[PDB]
Amino acid sequence: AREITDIKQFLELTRRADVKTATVKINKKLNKAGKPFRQTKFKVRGSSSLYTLVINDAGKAKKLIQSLPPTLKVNRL
Amino acid sequence: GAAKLRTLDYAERHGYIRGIVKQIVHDSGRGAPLAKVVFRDPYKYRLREEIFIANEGVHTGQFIYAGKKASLNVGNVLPLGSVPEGTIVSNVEEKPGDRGALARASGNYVIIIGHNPDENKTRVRLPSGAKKVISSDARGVIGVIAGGGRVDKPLLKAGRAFHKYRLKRNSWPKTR
Amino acid sequence: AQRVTFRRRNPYNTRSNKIKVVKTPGGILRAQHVKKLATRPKCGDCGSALQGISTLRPRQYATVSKTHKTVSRAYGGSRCANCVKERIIRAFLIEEQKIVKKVVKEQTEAAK
Amino acid sequence: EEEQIEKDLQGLQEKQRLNVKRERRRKNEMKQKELQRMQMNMITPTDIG
Amino acid sequence: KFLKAGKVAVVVRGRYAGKKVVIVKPHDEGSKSHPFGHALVAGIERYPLKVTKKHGAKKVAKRTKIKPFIKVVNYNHLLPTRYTLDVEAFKSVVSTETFEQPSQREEAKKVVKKAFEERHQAGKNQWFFSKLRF
Amino acid sequence: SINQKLALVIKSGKYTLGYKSTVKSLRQGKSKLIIIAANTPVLRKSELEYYAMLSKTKVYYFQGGNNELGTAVGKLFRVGVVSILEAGDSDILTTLA
Amino acid sequence: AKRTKKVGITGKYGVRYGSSLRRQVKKLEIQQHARYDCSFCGKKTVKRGAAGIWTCSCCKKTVAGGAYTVSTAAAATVRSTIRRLREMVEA
RNA sequence: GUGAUUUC
RNA sequence: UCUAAGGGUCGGGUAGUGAGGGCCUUGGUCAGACGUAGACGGCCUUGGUGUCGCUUGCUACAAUUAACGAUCAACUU
RNA sequence: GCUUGUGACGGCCCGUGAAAAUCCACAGGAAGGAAUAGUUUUCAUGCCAGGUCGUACUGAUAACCGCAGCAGGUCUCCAAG
RNA sequence: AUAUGGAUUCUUCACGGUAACGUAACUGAAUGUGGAGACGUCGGCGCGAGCCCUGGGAGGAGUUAUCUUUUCUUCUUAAC
Ligand SMILES: [Zn+2]
Ligand SMILES: [Zn+2]
Repeated sequence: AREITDIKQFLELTRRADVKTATVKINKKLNKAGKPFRQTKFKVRGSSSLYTLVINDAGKAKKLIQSLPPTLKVNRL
Repeated sequence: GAAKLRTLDYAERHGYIRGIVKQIVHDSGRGAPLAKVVFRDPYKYRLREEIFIANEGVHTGQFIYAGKKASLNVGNVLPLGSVPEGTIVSNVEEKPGDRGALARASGNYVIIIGHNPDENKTRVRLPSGAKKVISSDARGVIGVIAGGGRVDKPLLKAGRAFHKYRLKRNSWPKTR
Repeated sequence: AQRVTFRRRNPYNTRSNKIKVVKTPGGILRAQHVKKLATRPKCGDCGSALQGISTLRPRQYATVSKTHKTVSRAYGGSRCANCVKERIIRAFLIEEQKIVKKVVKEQTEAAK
Repeated sequence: EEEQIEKDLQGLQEKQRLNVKRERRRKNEMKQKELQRMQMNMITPTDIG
Repeated sequence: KFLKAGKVAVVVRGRYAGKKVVIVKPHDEGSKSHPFGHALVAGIERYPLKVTKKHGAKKVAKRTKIKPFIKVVNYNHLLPTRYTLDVEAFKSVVSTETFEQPSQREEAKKVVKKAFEERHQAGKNQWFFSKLRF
Repeated sequence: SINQKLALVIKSGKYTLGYKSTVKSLRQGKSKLIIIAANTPVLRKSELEYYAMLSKTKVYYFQGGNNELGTAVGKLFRVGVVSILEAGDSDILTTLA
Repeated sequence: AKRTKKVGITGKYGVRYGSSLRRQVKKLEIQQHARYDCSFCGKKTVKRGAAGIWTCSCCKKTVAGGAYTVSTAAAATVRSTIRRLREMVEA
């Protein structure tokens, strides 16, 4: 299990040839004792490693979900 | 490893070979400490280790010279004919090629009495007090075996005797 | 108050059968066998632990890259750089003594 | 006041004398320790180095 | 007073420890960037391989390759020798401003490389082009 | 005596105590004479001699170890090598000792 | 000051082994557990590792010597006589 | 062969 | 039931000039996709929580009373 | 605080307290290797594969030994207020 | 077994740092050498882990003749 930060690296990795499945996980958390906010984890299943990208912005997460490849099979929660 | 001089060869017969002391180590069952001396093999490009009996004053990193024409300094080994009158040696070869037989225990040495004209002979006073004549080509290390004064301390304890004599071959406790 | 057991079949407190106690995601205590601690590699001359070299069990060095096992200098993974400095100085002065001594020997055998 | 400060000054000078005496005592003790080592053969010559 | 331009020293610390350099510019006072008595020097990273009579033309050409380097060095990290080497062929290229640019370092190293190769082919300073065995 | 001329130099002229300072002086070309303890390691002895030859500086080997050289110079610590930068009063530079 | 009037380092032996034996052990014990000067670096950093082996804490030099003291008088005289007669060989 | 050590 | 004793962490200033970091109360320009709403956000303040202040450069008793105060905790005599 | 691991030290020895497999590094440099083209699998990623035998249960006043289903013996780990 | 990316190379086999040394890499046969494997016992001192003790809060259970913002219990986090 590895955490990936760059969105460009995440997209190239999700286009990698060995990658077939990804997962979108929704968490409800608090920001600095603030309001309950949304966290989206994108977990791309590679041959060796599961790569996790953590996005704390719901709109950016939605737009990335749109940006995902079609052939990749996504499991929601 | 047994505590023996270097094997006799042309270098030690005529010139000198220089080795270096790497460690001074404790041998089980032996009072005297041992010195590991590394030499360069004259024929093959490889380092050869030797296990000498450390004399008093020998230290790690010291240069030890072995041969007929080596300096008369403590630690250096020399043929008995190359040393002057009255010198003191240790690990004295009885005869050429035996690699050391006399004065090997701690605090023991051999004094030189005088040389001989007719052939290469020298006479020596052994630690007991005997006067013996050996071939003048027999080698010896300059100085006195290290670890002297060991027998001066009482053991005081059967347990100390037990630990001393379990490493040796002497049967302890003694019967009959 | 939860008590644990060894997890391998060695039942003895040997040097290679040391355990730690760890709490798991199931909320229970459990034994976790710990491997032997690695030893820092030592300098070939002085015996001091040379720095910049990873500390691993001997077989594990076959897995890491070269950079983990060496420093960028002569004798990088073997000597400790003070020994290297002394080696360099000794070699240079040995060469210088050879030059001076050879000149002296030639002049002496000229004037002898 | 004047006699009390005289006593303070005499005490301070006596304190200095006592310190000098204790320094002398330490010097003599070091001397005796060195001689004891000499007798006991606990001194190493430098000719080896 | 003997650490001057043209002097040959032996680097005793750093990645180039054990190499022979020639001092191109000594700053005994130091500088703001290096607050210590130092020296801009040029040296050989990879010595030319020792060739013999048997070796062919291509073999000799490929065995007479030299990799130079340029560096600012603390005086305490030099073992100065008694030998001299003509630094005039690159006194202009090897300067304080050169080390502030990786490309200028590259061009200065080109200059020093060709100069040292010419000297080695001419046959000068075989000790300076000889490698120390330690 | 050698100790007496060293004492005169220590009380009158300029000196540096220690290997790093004496090497700095030799490099800068300030030293005249270097007194080296008989106990100094041989590698350091040879290096100091090479520096002094390059700097045209006289070398004298003191008879005694670091403790003896320190107490002769007049300090309470062990001293291995002393460099004489000025000997304006004492005549240690010219004497055979 | 002095916790023990006479017995000294031999206080670990209590009342055992006899007064004369304790006295004989005392001097050699004091020699053995002492800290000696180093001839090579000039520091009081030398301690025994084993009978006859003496190591300096600083400068890390190991030397061969006596069983309970760094040097023996016999070794000192042998060293001096070697020096003298090798000098006369030179002369 | 005697069995710590000291003293008488 | 009391009395006494035995500790830790943080605390230096305004008299004084002027800039720097962050949701900048209110007020000002550029300016963000989705399901009447529209945050966050890429830019600035002499203000604010003689012009308080969280920051360095510094003159001015820097403390020879920090010889004291705020805060935290254990069980021993 | 208890159990345990570990670090830097100190003490003790006329006692100074295994070996080998195995893995790594250094020195050296036989050589090989590029221009409308090479190298580097001690960087990352991707592909394939991992045989044989043990594995249940007790481990003792009911599972072993004393002719027993004997008030006996038999190595060791965890250890709450 | 092998390919792609990266790195490297027209100064062929990397640059940076005064230095200790750094990094994603950064060729290597004979031969020589070094390290790890690899090591006694005791004492106190420091640190970590599990356990022990304990405060707030969010739940569940017990007691309530009288009293107790109460007694018990859950609030966890593996290799890598
Ligand atoms: Zn070293
Ligand atoms: Zn020493």
